[PDB]
Amino acid sequence: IKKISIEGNIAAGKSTFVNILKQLSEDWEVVPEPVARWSNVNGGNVLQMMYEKPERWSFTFQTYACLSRIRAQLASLNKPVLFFERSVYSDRYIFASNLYESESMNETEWTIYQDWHDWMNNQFGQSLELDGIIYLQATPETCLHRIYLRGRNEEQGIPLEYLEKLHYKHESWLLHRTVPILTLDVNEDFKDKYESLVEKVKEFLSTL
Amino acid sequence: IKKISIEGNIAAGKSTFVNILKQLSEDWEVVPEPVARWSNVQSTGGNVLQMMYEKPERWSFTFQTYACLSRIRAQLASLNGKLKDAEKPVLFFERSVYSDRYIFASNLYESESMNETEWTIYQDWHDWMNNQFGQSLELDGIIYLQATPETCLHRIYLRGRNEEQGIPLEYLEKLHYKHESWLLHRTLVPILTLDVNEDFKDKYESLVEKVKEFLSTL
Ligand SMILES: O=c1ccn([C@@H]2O[C@H](COP(=O)(O)OP(=O)(O)O)[C@@H](O)[C@H]2O)c(=O)[nH]1
Ligand SMILES: O=c1ccn([C@@H]2O[C@H](COP(=O)(O)OP(=O)(O)O)[C@@H](O)[C@H]2O)c(=O)[nH]1
Ligand SMILES: Nc1nc(=O)c2ncn([C@H]3C[C@H](O)[C@@H](CO)O3)c2[nH]1
Ligand SMILES: Nc1nc(=O)c2ncn([C@H]3C[C@H](O)[C@@H](CO)O3)c2[nH]1
Repeated sequence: IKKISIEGNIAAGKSTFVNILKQLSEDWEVVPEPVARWSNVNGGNVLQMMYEKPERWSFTFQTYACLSRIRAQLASLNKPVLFFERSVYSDRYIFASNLYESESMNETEWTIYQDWHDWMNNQFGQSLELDGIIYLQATPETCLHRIYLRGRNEEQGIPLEYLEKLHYKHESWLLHRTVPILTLDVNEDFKDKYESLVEKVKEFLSTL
Repeated sequence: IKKISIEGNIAAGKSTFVNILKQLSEDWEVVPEPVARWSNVQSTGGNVLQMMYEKPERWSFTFQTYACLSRIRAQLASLNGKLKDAEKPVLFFERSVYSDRYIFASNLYESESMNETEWTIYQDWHDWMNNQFGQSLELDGIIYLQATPETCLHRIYLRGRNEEQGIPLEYLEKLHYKHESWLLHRTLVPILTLDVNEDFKDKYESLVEKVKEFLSTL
């Protein structure tokens, strides 16, 4: 199985994109971000607790988000392509890093998280090894507008500064490079105008 | 390699006991609790053990997940690294992923130190880790070092760890209840119970006789 992660800022359009991919081919499945589990752990909405009080709940969320990704991705392993919606890499190097820099995690929480992540990666790194990255790139302002379209209750307080931080981390990782990466511009609505992206995706997969 | 965990209340004498067993035989190795790591957080700074006792409604979940991770890591490392030269090898775990969950974490949830959400996430985390790494660490026996809450309290006082000084008798009683029902009443694997209310630092010969007789059946 060729393993491809779809990376991007919040509301870039990853769920929308991967839904279109799903249907294109019998040989391609998708492992979605398990967001429904994060909003209902009846249960506690930990996604929400993290947004309301990141200093209190970030580590608990991050821990669980990461665990939930690895479970889903390990479980999905059983011309086949598997598209991962995000990855253990963006878990740590985009999101968790940003929480620490932001003082949402303290040094202790951040050490504990990395220790855990290091270890998971040792044990499961070979199997969750990515063959490529599809980067859906949209300006912070576009992602901000898409947050208010989608209208999740948890995400309504999100500062543009937060999105900018996440964006910059994506750019520096995936674009500035400071693994084969295809970068797709998703600033313009693509929900119908997607034919070019798919050919580009198809052409990327064949280089691998 | 027979795997035996040593269970008991806080300051029942597991470290002391484990230090003795370590030295009695070449085929007997121990995996201590990583309390050094919990006291100064670093990867293979912060005192999470202390944070957990000063503010458990804030730090309980963080401690529990870390403690459990560090335990599995320690046990797994000794499994692969120790006892290559032994004829009847036995690896003694100071505590286990079972007491983490069924004594300590359970008790913190029960005491409202973890909320429902924290408790769910921990159980999820614990189930996955146990599935992934559980068959390697499965126990062949438990040695239960039984000491009264009163005795454990005064040993906490004797050992004098700063972090532990605010620990109420009430708290040790709950932990003791959980051990009794888990290991004795079987209302919560071969179990050897050893009464350690009297000092055994220099009268351990017949505790040890008991351990050897216990191991033979396994
Ligand atoms: O071309 C697009 C792509 C996305 N969206 C909307 O933008 C929001 C976020 O897209 P998605 O959930 O796929 O984002 P993700 O967070 O998964 O990247 C949703 O309201 C989509 O319906 C849109 O209107 N046009
Ligand atoms: O027979 C004993 C067993 C223990 N202790 C003391 O009681 C404290 C708690 O023992 P230990 O640290 O081994 O307990 P743990 O928390 O590991 O159970 C330490 O001061 C020990 O020196 C003792 O005086 N005599
Ligand atoms: N803090 C935090 N850490 C992560 O690793 C992470 N991965 C995804 N998310 C957020 C983005 C969307 O709001 C929503 C679904 O993508 O949850 C995360 N938030
Ligand atoms: N909350 C909590 N959960 C655990 O799983 C746990 N395991 C050990 N301990 C505490 C008791 C002793 O102080 C000390 C040394 O064993 O650490 C724990 N405390």
